[PDB]
Amino acid sequence: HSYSYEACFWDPNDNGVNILLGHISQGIRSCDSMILFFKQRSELEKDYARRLGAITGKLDKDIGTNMDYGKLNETFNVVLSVEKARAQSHSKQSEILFRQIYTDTKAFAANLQARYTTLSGKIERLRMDKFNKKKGCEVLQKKLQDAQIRFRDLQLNENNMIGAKRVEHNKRELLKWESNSQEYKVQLDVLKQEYKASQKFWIHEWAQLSCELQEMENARISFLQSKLQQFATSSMETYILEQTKMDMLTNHLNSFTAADEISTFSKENGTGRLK
Amino acid sequence: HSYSYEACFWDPNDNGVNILLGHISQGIRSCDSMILFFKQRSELEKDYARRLGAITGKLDKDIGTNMDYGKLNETFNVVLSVEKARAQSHSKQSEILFRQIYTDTKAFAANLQARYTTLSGKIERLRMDKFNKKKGCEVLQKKLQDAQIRFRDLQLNENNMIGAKRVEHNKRELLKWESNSQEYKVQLDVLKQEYKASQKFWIHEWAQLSCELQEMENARISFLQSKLQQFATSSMETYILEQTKMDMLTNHLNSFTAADEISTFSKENGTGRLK
Repeated sequence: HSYSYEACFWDPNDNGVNILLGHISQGIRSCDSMILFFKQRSELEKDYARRLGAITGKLDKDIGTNMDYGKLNETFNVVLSVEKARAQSHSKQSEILFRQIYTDTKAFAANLQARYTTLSGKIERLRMDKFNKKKGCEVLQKKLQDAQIRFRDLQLNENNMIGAKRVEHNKRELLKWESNSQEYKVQLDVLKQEYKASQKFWIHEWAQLSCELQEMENARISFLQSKLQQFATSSMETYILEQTKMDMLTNHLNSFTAADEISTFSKENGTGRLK
Repeated sequence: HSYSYEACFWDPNDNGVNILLGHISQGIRSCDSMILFFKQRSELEKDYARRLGAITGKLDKDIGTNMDYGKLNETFNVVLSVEKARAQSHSKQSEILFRQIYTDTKAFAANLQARYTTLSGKIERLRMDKFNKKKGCEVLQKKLQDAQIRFRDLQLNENNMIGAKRVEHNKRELLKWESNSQEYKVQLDVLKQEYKASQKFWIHEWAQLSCELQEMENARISFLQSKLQQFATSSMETYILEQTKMDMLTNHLNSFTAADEISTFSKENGTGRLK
């Protein structure tokens, strides 16, 4: 039941190993998708703020040069102030993007990669120890069977020996391969136990290293998860601000009528009535 | 009391005329402040949308190339869809700016200028008629006084004439300048009445043309007033949309945990447990 990395990936050919190593590795490269996005998005907002500022710059000089009257002039300045507020807001948003979320995400991704590289090396080294030791057993099992066969051949041959030199030579070969069979058997028993020990050590280790992997991915998901809200919050703050500023502009466009402008202007600059 | 253009600008030197003509004229050039702003702002949003689209383009290819798993992959696509929605929203905002408010404001400003030019010509032509006629009166008043003086001189001279040719010559001059004095007096009386008529016509006309001016400015204020809400509304629609999209992103970032991703992945791709 209960599902995790250390619980569900036990295969007799270490399949679950490469599946997990593959998954964590592809997840690391997958960060480059957001890392690049954060960067380009950051660079975009900077240019937007800078170019908007340049636009409000020409607007400021134009308001001063081309003077205007009363409320319609005070409304031209609200537009001016509203827009430079957005500019500053996008500019501030740009800086948050480049350093707090882009830089910290790129840096964190490089660190995941470093840990992953170390882990994979430790993994490969360990399961090779099972491989080499298993190959070693089979190799010696061949040698043991060979030696046992050459021994049985020599003792079956013992009766066909004629000379004293021929007899002695065969008796020597007999004990030589009696010795070989005995030593190979012992060399095989010990190498067998070394292998079962190595099998036991892998189980001990993989129980731990799969947890290290599960901690890696968990730290990867959660970090990206938090960084994306920090993204969605920083952006949110701008949009909520931009709404408030357009509320201002709306609120004052509705605060006066053209009839008011004519009334007041005539009050200030009238040159006398007619009688 | 009650204050307007046709009520409060009656001066005996037509001062209020040039004040109003100056005000309307400067208000026309003042439109160029917003006309240029609308244009540059429009051009800005187009580049923002186009460059954002290019950014979401690289994000799309990266998501597909660098594949990712479960919720963190479905969250990468929400970011992708949210951002291309903003792009379309800024793009639509850009088009509204260039044609419905920039184009219609520039066109309207050019038409105000055309009407103003015609009005000013009609004004100048009329008050010159008062000037020329007034100058004409003073000119002839000089001629009348001159003729009257030369007549009185000649009749005072009548007794100093010796010869018959000298007497006759002076009697001729007497009647010639008697005639001149009489005609000049009549020519002056009629030109006086032409002037008082022209004074009356100006009052009749200026009562109307000051209203034409007051209608011009009123149409100028109101048009810019409505165009600035259309501005503040089109922009508002974007900011309100952008907020809703970041709500989406927030709502789904909080819909899952990293523990969920590990649980499900192990369910789908587990290679067996340990016994």
